[PDB]
Amino acid sequence: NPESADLRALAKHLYDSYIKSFPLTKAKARAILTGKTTDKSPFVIYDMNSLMMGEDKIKFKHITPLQEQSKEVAIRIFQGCQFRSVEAVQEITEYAKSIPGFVNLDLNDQVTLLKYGVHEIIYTMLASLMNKDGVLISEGQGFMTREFLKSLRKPFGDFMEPKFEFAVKFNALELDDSDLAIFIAVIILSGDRPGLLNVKPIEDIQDNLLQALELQLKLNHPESSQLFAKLLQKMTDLRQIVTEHVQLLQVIKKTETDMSLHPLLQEIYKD
Ligand SMILES: CCCCCN1C(=O)C(=O)c2cc(SCCc3ccc(C(=O)O)cc3)ccc21
Ligand SMILES: [Cl-]
Repeated sequence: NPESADLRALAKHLYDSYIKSFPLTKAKARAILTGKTTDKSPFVIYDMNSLMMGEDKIKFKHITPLQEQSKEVAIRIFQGCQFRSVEAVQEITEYAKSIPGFVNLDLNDQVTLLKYGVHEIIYTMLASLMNKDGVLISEGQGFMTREFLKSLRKPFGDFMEPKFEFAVKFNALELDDSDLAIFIAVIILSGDRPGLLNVKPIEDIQDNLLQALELQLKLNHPESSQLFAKLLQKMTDLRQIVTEHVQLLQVIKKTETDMSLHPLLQEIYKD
């Protein structure tokens, strides 16, 4: 069909830019997590002992020097959790520029779409690095168990749990990276974001993106019926984790007044 080819060439385009923008794809994460072993076998951190024992191999050097070794383990892990967020935002930003028409919208809308969109995308991509037992870290060289993160000092202990809760339900849909590329594009171009000056051009692109996603899911998963509707229904789960993420940030801000934030997050954190 002549009109379907525009959507599939659009899917091929977003898939191509997805691979170019994100080094940690779901396919590589799944290769490490299944028992294909030898070279890509990760080191596992399950308790405070293995953590110090793995700092030789875990590359825990990416912790901010101003607020690094002096702080307790619970704050440091939170610091590394936020350091993987600046990297995702940078990559989502580079990814957003490749979505056709995005760079042609108003600048203020572009900043608005990224300010509210990156967090919903982060937890979507974080699910690719997760199973029921833990999450990949250090570019797949490490694996931090869900049990150990859950055991951290409060409220940092119950901060990774809602992401693990979302990952197990989201990973049940069995989407690959070709589907996630289009879905991530749909999340960016939401016309219902607060402060959008011109909403109509944003909705026009998301129509085209949703058309591409529905056709992509029908061809890549022909046996899974209503995968389109069930995938769109899981953003209600994505806005909830976001809303409790903003709730523990203001708690940490007044509990840990001596803790810095990366300027990219401090600007995103304004709601
Ligand atoms: C994939 C898209 C962006 C994800 C951003 N991101 C979160 O938002 C989040 O909550 C979270 C939680 C962890 S787990 C504990 C933190 C941690 C991080 C890195 C290392 C390391 O040494 O590599 C060690 C520990 C990791 C990444 C996270
Ligand atoms: Cl990252």
